[PDB]
Amino acid sequence: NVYADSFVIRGDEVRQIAPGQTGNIADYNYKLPDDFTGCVIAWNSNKLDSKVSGNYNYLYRLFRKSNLKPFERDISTEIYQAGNKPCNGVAGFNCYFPLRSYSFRPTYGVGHQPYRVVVLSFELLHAPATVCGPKKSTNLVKNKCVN
Amino acid sequence: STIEEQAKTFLDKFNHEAEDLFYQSSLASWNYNTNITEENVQNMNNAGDKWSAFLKEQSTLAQMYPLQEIQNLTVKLQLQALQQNGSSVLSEDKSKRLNTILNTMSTIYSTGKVCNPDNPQECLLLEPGLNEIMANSLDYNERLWAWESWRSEVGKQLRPLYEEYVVLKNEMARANHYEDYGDYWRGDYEVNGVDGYDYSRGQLIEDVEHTFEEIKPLYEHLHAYVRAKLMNAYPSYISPIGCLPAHLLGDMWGRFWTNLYSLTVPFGQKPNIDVTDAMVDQAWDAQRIFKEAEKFFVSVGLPNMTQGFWENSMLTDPGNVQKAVCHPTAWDLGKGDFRILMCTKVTMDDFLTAHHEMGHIQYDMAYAAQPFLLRNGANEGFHEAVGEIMSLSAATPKHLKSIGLLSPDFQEDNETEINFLLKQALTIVGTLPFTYMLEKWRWMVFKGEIPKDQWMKKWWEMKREIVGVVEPVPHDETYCDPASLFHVSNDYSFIRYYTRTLYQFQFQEALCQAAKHEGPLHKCDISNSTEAGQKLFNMLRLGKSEPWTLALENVVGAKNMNVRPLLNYFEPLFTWLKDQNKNSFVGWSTDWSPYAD
Ligand SMILES: *[C@@H]1O[C@H](CO)[C@@H](O[C@@H]2O[C@H](CO)[C@@H](O)[C@H](O)[C@H]2NC(C)=O)[C@H](O)[C@H]1NC(C)=O
Ligand SMILES: *[C@@H]1O[C@H](CO)[C@@H](O)[C@H](O)[C@H]1NC(C)=O
Ligand SMILES: *[C@@H]1O[C@H](CO)[C@@H](O)[C@H](O)[C@H]1NC(C)=O
Ligand SMILES: *[C@@H]1O[C@H](CO)[C@@H](O)[C@H](O)[C@H]1NC(C)=O
Repeated sequence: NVYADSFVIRGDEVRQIAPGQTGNIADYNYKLPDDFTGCVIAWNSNKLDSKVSGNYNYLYRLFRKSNLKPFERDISTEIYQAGNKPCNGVAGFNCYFPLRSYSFRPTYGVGHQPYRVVVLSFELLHAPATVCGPKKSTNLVKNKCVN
Repeated sequence: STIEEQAKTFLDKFNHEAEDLFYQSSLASWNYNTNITEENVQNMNNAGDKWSAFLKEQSTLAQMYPLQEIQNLTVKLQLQALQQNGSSVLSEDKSKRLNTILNTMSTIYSTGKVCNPDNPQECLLLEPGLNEIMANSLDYNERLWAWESWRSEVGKQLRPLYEEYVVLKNEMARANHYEDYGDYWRGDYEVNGVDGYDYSRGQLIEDVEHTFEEIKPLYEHLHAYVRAKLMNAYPSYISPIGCLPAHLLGDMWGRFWTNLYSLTVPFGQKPNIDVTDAMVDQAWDAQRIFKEAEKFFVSVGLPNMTQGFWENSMLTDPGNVQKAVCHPTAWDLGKGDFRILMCTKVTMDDFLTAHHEMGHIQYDMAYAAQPFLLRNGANEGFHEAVGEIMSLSAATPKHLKSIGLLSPDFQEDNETEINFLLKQALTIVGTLPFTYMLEKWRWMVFKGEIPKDQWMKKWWEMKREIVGVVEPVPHDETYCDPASLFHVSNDYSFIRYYTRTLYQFQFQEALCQAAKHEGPLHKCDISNSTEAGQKLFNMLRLGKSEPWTLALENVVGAKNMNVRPLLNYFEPLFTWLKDQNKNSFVGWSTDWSPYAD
């Protein structure tokens, strides 16, 4: 099995994705469990994914009832309930919106530049392994006792 | 069901939506300050209106539940700094009247201009028109002429606008439950709830007096040395038992006494040596100055400066294609963007103010982990106070030898240090009694224990006894003098430029003794010294999420202001000035107006 998960975060939040960490992202956006099976890859992408008028494409969830079970996608963006009262769609106070946006710009500091992160979660099954490593060698000789 | 929970969610959305809008406003104003176009003016004003309307909406949302059920003080401090409304609960006519008063008071002062004695063609505005003739001249008559011409014009017309200003500001202050608007000015020093660290708004004022009372005799041992050294300067207008005539201090309305130095230089052919020509001679550049300024903060062991700061800052004027504002300012744009705006030339003074602004930049770098409501100094006076001490470290001669800007064979003796201490004491000492006097005056007038028919009397009733200054030309109730000063008309509090001084002379006392220095405090520096930087950065990183007294105890281990190291910084000056003033009288008599002359 290979699972390639992918997203783009701020710079300073790139340490919140590891076995153990909690905060905004691990609790409300992307839960990675504390004994997972792969590697985490990231690299800085501020020269590409931002422009001088900003870029308000990338979003993130900033509100939830509870945490995530690890590896659980959620997309439901209905209006959050904070206070003890009905909401029925209508809002203004103690009914806030759970999706916030990003505002990447190419004048920022390192702590806010958009980093590209890909998660490789891999393991075996009892099925035949459809993913091996490298082999290697040198050359082929003839008429010689060789191993 | 509780209360802290909804406040937590409200703050969690409010920070996220506030830092974005503030970045929009800050980048707009920076782009105006680099390049002067009216398009940038209208974009900056639209950004400011967006950011102000957002603050208005969140604040009027916030008052639906009181502060009284928050027991995590990080949230309660934020909602207490948020929940004040002001003129929104005031009515629709009075706010427009108040803004009209503020605009008129600013435009009479700022755009004002007084003419000559019969010429429309050469008329003098304030800066730099009126200021030079009172800055460096010797005729008593034209200094009296300008000193009368400014106030007799401007203050009389600002007087009824000031009456309307105080009568509206007092009702506005009682509409926000601070009786005596000066108490509303003291409310930023109010600390409550943190036991063993508590404070009060009434506890402040006498503390200022209880910090002034030790500054007194040194000042007179300064002042007589000033006054007798005006004997050979203006050799008719000296009362050796008396105050000072207030148009002779080499400047405007009695705040800085630097321009007397060329008269009051003690030692003739032993100059206070400036090293600007040294940078001129061996091939320097504007960039090398700020490179060495970063090299100083490596030497204390602090964080370095981001590449995005060196990328888009401005450290050289654009020549002449564009018109650029060069008033040197450290600009924290927010969101990890820090820049420095300056039109630096090859000068030792630009080296020194480069360190003075870079200290501000380091202070902005330090607390950038707080909520957006709590990103500032812990009180109003800390920021310039931590900005100052890098200049005091960088002016040291051994620091100039270690950076190759002074030949390492050069010796230093006492007369150089006495000249240096005098040219420092003209800056530091002279501001304190005048600042105390002006803040005391405005506090009293806001208190309403001085009605409208004693104002321009009571000013001079303080000005002779506390500052040691007598007016030269009689004033009646046509005038209004405390309004001839820039921070009075522009509604700026003036208290901070007192307290700053006291704060700075605690800090050089506490940091620079920890780097194990020998000898006096005036030859001290933090260089190649890591524990000093650790002790400092444990204070700069805090923010304002704590009481400011805890942030003071983090450095010095006291909760107050002590002028006694200010005594220790000024020792050799004082112990030589006593043998100077051995042939004079100290103090002043208070009768002596020079129209009872
Ligand atoms: C001051 O800045 C403004 C905008 O930053 C410049 O005005 C125009 O900027 C656009 C870029 O969006 C250029 O395409 C135009 O050519 C600029 N106008 C002109 C008349 O050149 C402006 O040029 C700057 N000031 C100076 C003196 O260059
Ligand atoms: C509340 O206080 C605790 C410790 O007293 C701290 O962990 C927490 O961050 C505080 N709450 C907020 C919103 O900062
Ligand atoms: C900081 O920059 C200086 C050069 O200005 C360099 O000598 C020093 O090693 C740097 N330190 C760090 C932590 O980057
Ligand atoms: C300056 O120092 C020298 C060297 O000790 C000393 O002889 C001289 O008296 C000092 N002068 C003053 C004014 O202190």
